[PDB]
Amino acid sequence: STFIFPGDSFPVDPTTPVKLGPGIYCDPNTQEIRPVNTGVLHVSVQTAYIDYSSKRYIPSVNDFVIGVIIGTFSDSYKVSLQNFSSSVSLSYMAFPNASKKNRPTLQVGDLVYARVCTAEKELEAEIECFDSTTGRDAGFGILEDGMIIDVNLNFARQLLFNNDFPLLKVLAAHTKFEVAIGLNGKIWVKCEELSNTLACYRTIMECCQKNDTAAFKDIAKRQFKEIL
Amino acid sequence: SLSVAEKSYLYDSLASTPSIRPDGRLPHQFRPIEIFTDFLPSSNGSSRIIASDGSECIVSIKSKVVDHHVENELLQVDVDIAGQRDDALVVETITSLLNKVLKSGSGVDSSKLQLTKKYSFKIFVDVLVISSHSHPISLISFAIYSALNSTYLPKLISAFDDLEVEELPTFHDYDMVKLDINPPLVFILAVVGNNMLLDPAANESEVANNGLIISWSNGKITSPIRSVALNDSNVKSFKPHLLKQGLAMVEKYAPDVVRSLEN
Amino acid sequence: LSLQRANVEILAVEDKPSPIDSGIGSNGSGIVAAGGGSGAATFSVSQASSDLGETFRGIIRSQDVRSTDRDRVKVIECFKPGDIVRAQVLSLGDGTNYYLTTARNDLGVVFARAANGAGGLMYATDWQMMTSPVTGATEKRKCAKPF
Amino acid sequence: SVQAEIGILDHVDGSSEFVSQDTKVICSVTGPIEPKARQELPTQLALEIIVRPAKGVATTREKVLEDKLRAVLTPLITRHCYPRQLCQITCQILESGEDEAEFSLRELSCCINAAFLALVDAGIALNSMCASIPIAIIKDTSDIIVDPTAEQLKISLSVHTLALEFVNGGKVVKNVLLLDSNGDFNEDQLFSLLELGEQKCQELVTNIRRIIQDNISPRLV
Amino acid sequence: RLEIYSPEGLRLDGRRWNELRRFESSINTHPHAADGSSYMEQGNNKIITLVKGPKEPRLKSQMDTSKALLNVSVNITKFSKFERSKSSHKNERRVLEIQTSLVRMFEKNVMLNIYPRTVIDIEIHVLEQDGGIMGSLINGITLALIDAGISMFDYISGISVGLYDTTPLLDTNSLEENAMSTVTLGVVGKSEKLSLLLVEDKIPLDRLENVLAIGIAGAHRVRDLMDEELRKHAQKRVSNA
Amino acid sequence: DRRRLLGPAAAKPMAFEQELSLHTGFIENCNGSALVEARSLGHQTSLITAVYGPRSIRGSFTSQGTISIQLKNGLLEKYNTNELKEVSSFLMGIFNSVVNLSRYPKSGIDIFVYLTYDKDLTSQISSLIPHCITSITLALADAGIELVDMAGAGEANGTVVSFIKNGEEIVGFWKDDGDDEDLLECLDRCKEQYNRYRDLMISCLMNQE
Amino acid sequence: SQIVTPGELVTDDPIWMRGHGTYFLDNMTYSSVAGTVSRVNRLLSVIPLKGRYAPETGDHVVGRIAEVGNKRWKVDIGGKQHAVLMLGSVNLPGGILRRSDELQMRSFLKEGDLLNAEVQSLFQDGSASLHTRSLKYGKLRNGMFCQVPSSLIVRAKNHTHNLPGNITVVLGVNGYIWLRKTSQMDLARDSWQIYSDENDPSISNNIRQAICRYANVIKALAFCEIGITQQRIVSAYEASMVYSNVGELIEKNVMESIGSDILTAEKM
Amino acid sequence: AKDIEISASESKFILEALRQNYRLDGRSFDQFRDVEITFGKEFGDVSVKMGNTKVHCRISCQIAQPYEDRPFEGLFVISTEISPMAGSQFENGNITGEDEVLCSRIIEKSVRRSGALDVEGLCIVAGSKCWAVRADVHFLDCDGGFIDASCIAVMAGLMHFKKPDITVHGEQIIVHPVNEREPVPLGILHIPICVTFSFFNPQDTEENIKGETNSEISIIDATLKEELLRDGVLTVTLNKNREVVQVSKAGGLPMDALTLMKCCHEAYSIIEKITDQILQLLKEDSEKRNKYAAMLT
RNA sequence: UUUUUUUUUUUUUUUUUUUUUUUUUUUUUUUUUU
Repeated sequence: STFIFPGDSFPVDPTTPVKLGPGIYCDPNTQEIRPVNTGVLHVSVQTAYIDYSSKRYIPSVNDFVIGVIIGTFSDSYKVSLQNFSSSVSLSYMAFPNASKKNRPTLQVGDLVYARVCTAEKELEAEIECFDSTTGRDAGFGILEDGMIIDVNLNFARQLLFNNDFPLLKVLAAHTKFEVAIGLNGKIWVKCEELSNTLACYRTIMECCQKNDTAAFKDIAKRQFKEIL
Repeated sequence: SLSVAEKSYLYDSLASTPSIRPDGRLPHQFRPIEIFTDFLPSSNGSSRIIASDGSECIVSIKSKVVDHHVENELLQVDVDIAGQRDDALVVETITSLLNKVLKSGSGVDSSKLQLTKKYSFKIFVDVLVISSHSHPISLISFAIYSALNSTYLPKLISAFDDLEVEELPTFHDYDMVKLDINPPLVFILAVVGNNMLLDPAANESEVANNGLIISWSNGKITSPIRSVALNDSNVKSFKPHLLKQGLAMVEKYAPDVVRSLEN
Repeated sequence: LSLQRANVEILAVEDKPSPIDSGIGSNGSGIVAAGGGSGAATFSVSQASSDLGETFRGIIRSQDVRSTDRDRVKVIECFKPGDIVRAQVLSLGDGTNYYLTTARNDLGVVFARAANGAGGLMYATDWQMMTSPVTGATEKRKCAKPF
Repeated sequence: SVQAEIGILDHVDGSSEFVSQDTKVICSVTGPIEPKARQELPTQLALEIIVRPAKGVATTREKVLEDKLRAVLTPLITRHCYPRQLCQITCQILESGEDEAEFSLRELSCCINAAFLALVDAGIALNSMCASIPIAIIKDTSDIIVDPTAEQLKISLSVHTLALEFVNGGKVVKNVLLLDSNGDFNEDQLFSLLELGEQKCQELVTNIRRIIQDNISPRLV
Repeated sequence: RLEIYSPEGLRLDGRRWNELRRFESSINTHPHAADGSSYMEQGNNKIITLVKGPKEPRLKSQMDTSKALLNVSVNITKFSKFERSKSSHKNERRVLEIQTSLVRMFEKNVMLNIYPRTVIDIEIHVLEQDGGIMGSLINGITLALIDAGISMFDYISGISVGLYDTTPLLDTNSLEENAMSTVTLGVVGKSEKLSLLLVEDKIPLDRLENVLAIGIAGAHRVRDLMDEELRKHAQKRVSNA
Repeated sequence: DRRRLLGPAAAKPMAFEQELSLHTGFIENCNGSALVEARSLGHQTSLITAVYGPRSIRGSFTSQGTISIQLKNGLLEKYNTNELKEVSSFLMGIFNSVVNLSRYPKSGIDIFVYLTYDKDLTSQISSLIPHCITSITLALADAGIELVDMAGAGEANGTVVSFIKNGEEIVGFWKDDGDDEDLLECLDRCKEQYNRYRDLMISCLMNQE
Repeated sequence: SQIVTPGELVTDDPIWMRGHGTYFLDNMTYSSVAGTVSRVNRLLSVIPLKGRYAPETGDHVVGRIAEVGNKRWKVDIGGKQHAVLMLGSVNLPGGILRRSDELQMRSFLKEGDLLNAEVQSLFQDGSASLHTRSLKYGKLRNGMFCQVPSSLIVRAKNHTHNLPGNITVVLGVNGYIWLRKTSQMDLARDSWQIYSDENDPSISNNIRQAICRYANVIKALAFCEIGITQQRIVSAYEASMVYSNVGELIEKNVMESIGSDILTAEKM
Repeated sequence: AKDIEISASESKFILEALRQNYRLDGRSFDQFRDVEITFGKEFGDVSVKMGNTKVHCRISCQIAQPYEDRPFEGLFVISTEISPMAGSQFENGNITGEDEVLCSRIIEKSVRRSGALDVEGLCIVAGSKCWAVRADVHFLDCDGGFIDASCIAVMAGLMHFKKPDITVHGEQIIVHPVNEREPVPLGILHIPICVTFSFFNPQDTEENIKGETNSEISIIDATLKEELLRDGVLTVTLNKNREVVQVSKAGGLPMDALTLMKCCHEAYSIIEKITDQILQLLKEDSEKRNKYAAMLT
């Protein structure tokens, strides 16, 4: 609701208990609540957090991500979520109906869709290819062919969680496609023809370069006319 | 690299009375070598030595005209060993020793390098070791000895006295003069218990207690003498009577080696 | 820390500092690691043994944390990064690490801080508990016996 | 006045560009990322700082600038939020705005401001805000000049750099991060210089707040 | 002021415009020092090449699980010219460029993917140098690699062509290289495809195809000579052993 | 030089028996140290040595310790790199025979010698070798490194000989220039110097507890 | 057979199946090495003229310990890669699971030791796996080491032989040779001390002289490029008794004479 | 990490798009990127932009002593040191790596060895005093093609620079201040420009070496994504007098000679336009400065 | 017509710049068309 800076006064009554979200720090020495990020402060048993702009992903539990297999070990895979970042681990038993005879068959260089399950501060993060909380398996696994697009984190959140974001609807009015959205800043698309996939890639890149959601339709029309 | 049992067996064989060498050689016997000379046409002299275990060295000799008042040393040696850094300790130690053995007054007759009352020849010695398995001081010394006895230099045809009126030195365009300088030889010895060995092999160097470096020139022992460690896991002290024994051994058996390097 | 072992660095061998000079102030201002400055890229490898401030390294395997139930040990419930631990040498290991154990009543954590090193010091309360004095919060460790 | 721009490079986490008179610096930030094994710290974030000059290659003159920048930046960052990670910070000086053979304070102030802007743009947790100004004292007149030009530096008697720390909406001074004085001065001059510098730094930090809010707000919903 | 190309069609050393220098090569010259070796003589050039490997890597960092690592080292001695060199050439940018070019040439030809977790080392010593040294290096590397029994797709041959006003001259020496611009080529097998192309001085744009064709024909002849020598050595080796 | 301030490029440099004192343990940030100072009629020398180790070493496992010796100039740069490295190699050869290296697996020992002062009050590096040996022996004993014997040396007419076991054994021999037929006299003179140096070293170790 | 060179067309018949040393494009088969053409039914391949030793299951090899690892050893046998010796592939004097021996592996084998082993299996890339689970394998002592190229070792059913003069030879398939004094086990062929570094305290001078002579004649046979067998070794040893001094056998003419005499005697 | 990871899907997609005559950014196979050049306040300060690649250059000079061997010439040097500012895959101090050495050698051969600068005009007093000129290249953002951008920036900066006027007063010299005696420019003999080509194999190695067809693919001025998947590379330098300044193809995928000649012929059309653009921009900058100076009278 | 499920191994980067060199000389008045 308001724009805040690091070191500013926190506008919350000290008596009422509020759960803390991203961008807010509790001092371990003075037990004081202060903001450490720049952006917009949202206050909703009520929760407060700051919405700030970022490009570098930090793992958090219950996030949907897209990774690349970079190494195979005796009992697990080595997975990268972003260039120049520390790797995460994916266990051989983290697949549906997995056993010591039903081994996975992924190779170095494959794309995977997974969920973050463990993000301890003193350890290496872990991912799984099925929702263990609910037992649901909705789209988790290998992504064949297609193309990958890099975006910032706010754009990916807007695509995944906001149903009034108009990009998917305007894209569906030109072609039929498959999509997977990762909160680490990755988008995967695939169409039946390569020209349609290329047009989708160009449209998504150009729309992410801009900030106005009202110009998406014109961009899509121009890009899909360009490929003839 | 050897194991404990191998080293114990070899040391027991070598430190016996009489000594038993692994290939059955006598305490003063050398191994066969092959010598080639005059195979680099662009140099004043050259040689190549091949040892029986694969060791190989190549030497080149080149010259330049300098003012022998500003220039103090007319012989310079440069050493290159494949697989070693240019500033490695062994490379610089060998370079220092080889420059010391060929100094101005050491038995090397530097009066044969003089042209005109003002100028002289300066000799450059370049050494390249292609492959080696032990301390290559004596191999390089033998190669230098072979190369220096087949060197030819340009012949001066333009005056000799130029103290008052000086003319640029000028040389004959086809003829050359053989250099008849007197080069020395360097030997390495191994100490195994109470015995002294000439020309030790790689496996004999891994069990030796100590080593000696002795220089030789025209019938006499020459100044540069050092004690050297041929390994780091078995180096120990030795009694003074082993030094005299080594000096006598070199004095006795050096002339035979000279005849083997002739021509 | 990982799921299988803990990595440590040796600071003192029988109440004698090792090495004598820790290299403090060699990299300038701020908080820098020993090999995190400009001199780390110009160290003469072939003319010395190691660089300024380097220490011996060790490894504690999870099966060596204690002598009993050495198949259900959780490493993060025993140690945290930044703790001071007293251990005993088991083997010389390879050229990189020694092998250490804490499977005795007098071995374990002697100094620790709250909030993973951002808070104040804690004091040992039980065989498996430490307490923060300013705020009565407790954490789990493998406490070495005091007194 | 000063001109500042945010988010101008494509392959880094954050970037900025600061201009003050004839001094121009561009800075970039990448982190948190995986460090080398010899840079790692068990409980907090590690820093790698590089400064490059406008002409020639880097020498020992830039090492002092790197040292002072590291001294200023270390207490600003909430380092305990990123255990055993790395942050790379690189500053390129495009125009010195002074005679490099004698003076280096304008470059230091511009680098401090540019690095703070890039850290804000990247998304790193920060304890508070910062601002830095250069000051000089001129001969004969013995007047204290805030933001001196290159001509006024050639006839100066002492040169100073001041960097302060602000909290609570940019109205409360928390600490003095850096004061660097070189020349000849007495106590009264020093305590007048501090009083003037505090007000100038407050004005600068207010301006910086306005610029940041203008640049960042369109990116959010 | 010399007659580089006389009106009678003769060069300074007596050759004609499309003639190679004397070409002599030997194989298996250093059996005790390397797996493969060769000794190359091209005019007054003298080069020793040694091939070590495939073998265990020295460090665990230089290990690849999909293919082998290839390294090339070139040593140019201080006595390889008429005038002695003042300083060493070990760390010059020119030598590093030569080494990188050779590695990138031979990466595509050697089947490195059938020797995972190994290293192959090439060490080269240049004793005498009289022009056109890059082509001689290429030929020596090819011969030494084949002598070591390492799988490859085809031969690579090196050649140099100089352009004197309007006259192309094949396989130039030091005197010609100091008076005109030259082109160095690396040709694969008996085809028209080039692995290396190196031009360091100015050449008119409308005069390059003819030079390329002349160089390609010369490289084919060089490949023929190398193949003949290899077959003769193999016949002698298998005849008695 | 990017790491040093060397000044303008166009500048040119300006062109124009023995009594001993031994002390140990005065440097705080090392393991052992010694100061050797010798005076006579026509010479004067001062030396400082420092020992670092045993310390960690880079590489693969080694079953015994490794020794490194570094020689540095002082005040005046009177020697070049090659001769200093040759003397260092000779000293390393000597001290590989007296240190009990089997006691220190996978570790290194680094020794530094500073040539602080050398003045002629009324062939020059050979006469400096005995004092280096004495200083290194004293510093190694101060640091607590195991030695099988106390090593000394003597100098006589360009010949240096190092002894152990009361002068009945030789651990190092050096000879440059000099007379070719003079070997027994050199040995006797070097041993005579060695005995005095050994007495002084033992007294220094025993008194300064 | 037929000698081919890299890049040479071998056949254009679309009936052959391609093996090692070849590459193909459609129906054209080419050579990737210099060697000879080999045909087995419908399989076509090229055998290189030169190469390193390639281990095979069941081989008897001699190697040196290179690295001490995590429950394993690395052994150098002269191939393109090091071999692997697992801790479970050796015999331990006391036991495997006593209520150590994983952190104390250097008390049995350490860097530089020589040992006798057999190839158990090959990995995916051709590297070997070794085992020492018999009384005929283990640490080597009481003798000397020598080396010849592996292509000169004639394939046979047995590789350990007893020679006149109380000498035993172990002929490694990879070309590594061990000469030693004959023991009780060797005579019978025709617990904690198996990892001991001590030699026999009763090795006499005659045995040392015999070992020197055997090493010299083996080197002489290798110089003439004659395959090494037990019968040839004995014949060359007996024919060298003309020279009373063992040290005269290192000259080139003597070595060539010994080899030529062996060949002439065999051919007659 | 310092490794840029590429998945199999991305490689397959880009290669298949190349098979159908598609580039990700919409260019054709023989289209060069647009070039923007901006001049700073001082002489010799130039910024060059090529799509997303940004490069900055600076020129400076000072008094020095000539070499003993060559007493009639001045000194010229070019420095190109890369930093993690252009991308986290670049080390801070690395002048020995393969790509850095190759780029440095190519720039040196194109500019300094070809004699584009008149170094005999830098001599003040023969044998004792001369000028030393420096070129410093700063890499700000990498999207491919540092070599071409660096060449353009260095040449434009050299053509924009001016040095102070001096006079010889007996034994010593006098360097006049800029506000006194109108600094003077350098002499440029020719203007070289570099072009880079990238090669891709849509088949296997056997088809490339033993095949009859030549189906290799060539594109001009690759981006960062494209140049991480290429099999070969070629750089050629040319001037408007139809001279080949240098050619560099240091290994890689073998290419037929006719295709290489076609590449060399395609580069000339680009260099002509680039030369004209640089000359026009310099003329406009000079006119702007003269007009402002007149208006400030 | 009972009975018959076989599948081997590995963890966190070698240290010090750009210069990278051969075949020999001369002599006293603007501008255009010639």
